[PDB]
Amino acid sequence: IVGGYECKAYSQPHQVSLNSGYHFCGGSLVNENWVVSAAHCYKSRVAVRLGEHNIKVTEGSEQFISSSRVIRHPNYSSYNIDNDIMLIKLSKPATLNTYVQPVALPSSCAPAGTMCTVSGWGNTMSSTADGDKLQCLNIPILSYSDCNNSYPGMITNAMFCAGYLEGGKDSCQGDSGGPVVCNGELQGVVSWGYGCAEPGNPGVYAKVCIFNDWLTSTMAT
Ligand SMILES: [Ca+2]
Repeated sequence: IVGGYECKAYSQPHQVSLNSGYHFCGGSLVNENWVVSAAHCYKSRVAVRLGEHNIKVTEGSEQFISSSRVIRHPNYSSYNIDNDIMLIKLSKPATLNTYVQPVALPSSCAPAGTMCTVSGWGNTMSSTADGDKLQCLNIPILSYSDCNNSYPGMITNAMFCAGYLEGGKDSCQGDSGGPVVCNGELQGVVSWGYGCAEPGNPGVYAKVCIFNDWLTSTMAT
């Protein structure tokens, strides 16, 4: 997260860290048994770290749970990072408490202008922001016109841009798979962008609201 601030500890209880020897992606707990992440964050097996704030220090609020199923969306296509969404099933249910709480899926899609929050332990591109401590950033959803203008013909029905065309504030490498919460529900998954916080290159996120049927279907299976 570039241009953001350190989140109040545990203010994003759905935020998880995907670990395979080190932190490589974010994710969002959507219930006691499932985590929503990006398909480009795929790995046959991953460690899901919940209840984290400082991923480098043991705080006692953590729960480390290994995945038992990792399912990339069937229409995921890496060449254009389309349908970049993935479900991770926990081998054992997470214990819901003060530090671990699921985020609700969207009842409907959020329109351009909606102010949301994105968080993660990714690159901060700043000597002041400590990526080891969960970073938070408020970003507004951009209009399709501005999104497509930034990346001509590269925006699909499964994507939306959020952030500032002026640069300085955006998600980044390491935040991938993480959440974009708008008014309490999960509208996006950190997916891609040219660089980070670069003028004219806003963040692109997987549009969670159109994946409800697949999400609920799969989690029941
Ligand atoms: Ca920790």
